Amino acid sequence: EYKTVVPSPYVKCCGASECSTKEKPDYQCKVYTGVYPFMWGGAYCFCDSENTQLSEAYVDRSDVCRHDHASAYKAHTASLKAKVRVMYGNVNQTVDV
Amino acid sequence: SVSQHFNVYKATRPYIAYCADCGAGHSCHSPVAIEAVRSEATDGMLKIQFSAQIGIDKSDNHDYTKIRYADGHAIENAVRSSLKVATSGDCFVHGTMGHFILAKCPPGEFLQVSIQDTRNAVRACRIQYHHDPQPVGREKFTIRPHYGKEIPCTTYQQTTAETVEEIDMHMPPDTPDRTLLSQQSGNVKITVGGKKVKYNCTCGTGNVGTTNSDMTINTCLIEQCHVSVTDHKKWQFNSPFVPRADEPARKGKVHIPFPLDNITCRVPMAREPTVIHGKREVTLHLHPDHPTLFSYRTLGEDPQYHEEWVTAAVERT
Amino acid sequence: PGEFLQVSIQDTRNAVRACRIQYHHDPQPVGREKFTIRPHYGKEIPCTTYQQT
Amino acid sequence: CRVPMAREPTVIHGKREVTLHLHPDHPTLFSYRTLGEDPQYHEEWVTAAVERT
Amino acid sequence: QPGRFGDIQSRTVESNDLYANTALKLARPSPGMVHVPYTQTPSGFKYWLKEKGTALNTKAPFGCQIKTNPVRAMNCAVGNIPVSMNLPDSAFTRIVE
Repeated sequence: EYKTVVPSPYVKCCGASECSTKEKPDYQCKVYTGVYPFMWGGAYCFCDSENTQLSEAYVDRSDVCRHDHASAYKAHTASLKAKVRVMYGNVNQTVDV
Repeated sequence: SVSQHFNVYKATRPYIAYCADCGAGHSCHSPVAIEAVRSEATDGMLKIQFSAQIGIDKSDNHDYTKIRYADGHAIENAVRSSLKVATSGDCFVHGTMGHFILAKCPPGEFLQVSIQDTRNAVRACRIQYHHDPQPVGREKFTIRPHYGKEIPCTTYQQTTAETVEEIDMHMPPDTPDRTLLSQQSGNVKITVGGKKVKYNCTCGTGNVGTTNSDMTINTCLIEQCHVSVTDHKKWQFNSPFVPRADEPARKGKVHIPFPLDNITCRVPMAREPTVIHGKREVTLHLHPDHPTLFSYRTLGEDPQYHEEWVTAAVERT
Repeated sequence: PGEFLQVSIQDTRNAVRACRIQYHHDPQPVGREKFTIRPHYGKEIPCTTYQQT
Repeated sequence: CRVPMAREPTVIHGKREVTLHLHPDHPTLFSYRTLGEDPQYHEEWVTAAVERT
Repeated sequence: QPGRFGDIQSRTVESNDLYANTALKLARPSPGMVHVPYTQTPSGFKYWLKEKGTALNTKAPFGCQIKTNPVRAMNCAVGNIPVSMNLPDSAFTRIVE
């Protein structure tokens, strides 16, 4: 199972941020404009417009799948292995072959 | 002792985040804000993560009856006994530390986490999460039996050790608060309040800086300046609802409290069926009391397999 | 969602008076999706509700 | 009145037909009409991942 | 492919390659808020768990019981086992006796 890491947006308002591309799995970086964050308690910066949000998100393996993974082997050749019991005279023995 | 386990939280703090609901369908910015439910145990035990800290008092001290819930700009102390993590039913808390609660909620659609703040109020966050635990095995029982098998189901350990799992961190942003700015009959006063508020005042040229005291720039108006604290002492937890500061993810590494471990697990053995012999066939009188499996394969060549969930008495042949 | 509706108040003598009738309550939110709790990022459509005023 | 938008379907192209991997998380509506003449409409409530073509 | 088995594919449990095609797409935040909305097709692995189908354990021909850790099929009742035996004279018994 995957896990979507979502770093906190870098809202460089009163300016202009740029899409800093990366190489993480399925990495997505988007840059918006004309956005007015509204952090609790009032506006987020003295500007009224001309602001940018550098939203980014990328996939990553779940924090725990050393325990919950599903292998995808590719099997080609078999190999028999049998446990046999033999009873002649009196040996009453069992062997692995 | 456990005090060593809390040496990491000395530099962290709770934060206020968006909720989109507080049990009344209204945007909150509630101090409690569920971030991610992490059901991954075959046993079934949610690991709710929310914007608060349990077990640590306001004074950065271990105490299993205190909750650090953010409020305004300073931390507070809320009695832990007022924790009511409850889905459609009511979860039984299985211990908590830091930001992660442990629950065993009954089936439901929504998850609600609530704490009682200092002023005997009820802050809560309620998010949608289709919780529907399915106990390990082949019988979807409800409560543990007494005489049954023992199959392995992984669960979240109560042990609050250090785990390889990590949660990111970064310094908080510059929180804005218009209450600091106040008109003074044609002048403006900014209550420092032991903070490091900044300002990008448009009233008059050169009115930019980070005052550390009760600066009282005059001849200005309320809607001519943007005041915002610049607290940088403690750390927040990389919330998607918290605009990060300019610094690119200083990446503090608070360890996730509760790990996942392989443990045994009980399961009932269903009623043995009443076989009825017949010509080249049987007719079983299945007598369940909760959804069980039933699969028969003809161990010849090219079998005739089958697999179905029996919910009530049937007469499968 | 539920089948019955119960309303109770505590009388003078620390007792619980209550009335409970049968009402097949099952609200389905407006729109084409029968979600349970409000989302955070979503569309905005008009739905009638009683004004608290 | 707020309301979420269901996850976008995973379209699979095909000869004069498409196959959609609907991936809901709560009962949604799914209806398609062939905007020609005398359409072949359809409408259903999906509750689990399906493979409608 | 997104949604079905193996939308997330690591080359090995410990390795870090993580081909993660999952249709993770971003969207502009609603005005007056600081979310980072995204529309990601759910865990493809999880959907495989729900729609895994009849496991081989319940449809193996010839009543072959299946075990996992050293993946194997046991008690496979198929074919014959040719056996060649070299015997010392001590085992046999003299006719006159």
